Amino acid sequence: YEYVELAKASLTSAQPQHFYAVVIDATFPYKTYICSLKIVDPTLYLKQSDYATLVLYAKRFEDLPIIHRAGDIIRVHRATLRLYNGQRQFNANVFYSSSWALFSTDKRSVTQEINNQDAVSDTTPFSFSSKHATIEKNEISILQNLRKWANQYFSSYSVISSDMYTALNKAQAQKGDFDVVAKILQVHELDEYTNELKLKDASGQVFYTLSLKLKFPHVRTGEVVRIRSATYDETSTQKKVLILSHYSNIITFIQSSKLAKELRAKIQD
DNA sequence: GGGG
Repeated sequence: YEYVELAKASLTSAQPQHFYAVVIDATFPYKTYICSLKIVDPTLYLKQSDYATLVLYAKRFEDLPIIHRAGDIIRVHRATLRLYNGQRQFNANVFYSSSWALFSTDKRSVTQEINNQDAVSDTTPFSFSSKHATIEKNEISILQNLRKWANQYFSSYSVISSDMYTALNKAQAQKGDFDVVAKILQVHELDEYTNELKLKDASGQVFYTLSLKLKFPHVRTGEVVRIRSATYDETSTQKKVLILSHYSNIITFIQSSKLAKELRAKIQD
């Protein structure tokens, strides 16, 4: 097809558009089915962060992307562009015509590095909504360019801007929902289905949250994650606990991430 | 319907 760059898409023509973009933030797929993402590309990011928004609709959880890592790439077809509150908000009905495909930016897909498998052909999506989606050559280039940029971006910028999350030392004064960015100091198996994450962000605070072993199998001790949509447990006593919801999400960062690398270094037990 |  014809893939438009995020800032070049039309807010004028009634026709669907297609594009490749980097995924920097995402909700888990949930039912109201939806998945909301924050995407960026070379023409749209934080420069002298800024980003476009992507909402995906479907009639079943199985037809939505599960983003476990910031930095991977996505490409959607039959997307409609709307302007929702200042940002560029792209919409895609997976149940109708639209489709999506995820491409790993690192050598391995999250799911993959967990299972020690090698990628098919790395022009091959590690997950797609299609009925068994493929790609034409005109693309290889685009996908290879976005990947290179992706690492140049994540490598020199924080990506997850200092104002996209809330320091933990300000968690208790929060009313409602907020995001976090911390280092997992420990993963503990409480039982058959869930773990207990011991978190510590740059503020130096220690928090805990319960994560379902399967919603987030990538969770690992010593790693940095971004937690989308937590809440402070007003009923907490000895421990300070954050509470995840169904749309909540635990996100890791591709290996080039400056933010992730720095926090692994700065934060410790 | 989208920070749900």
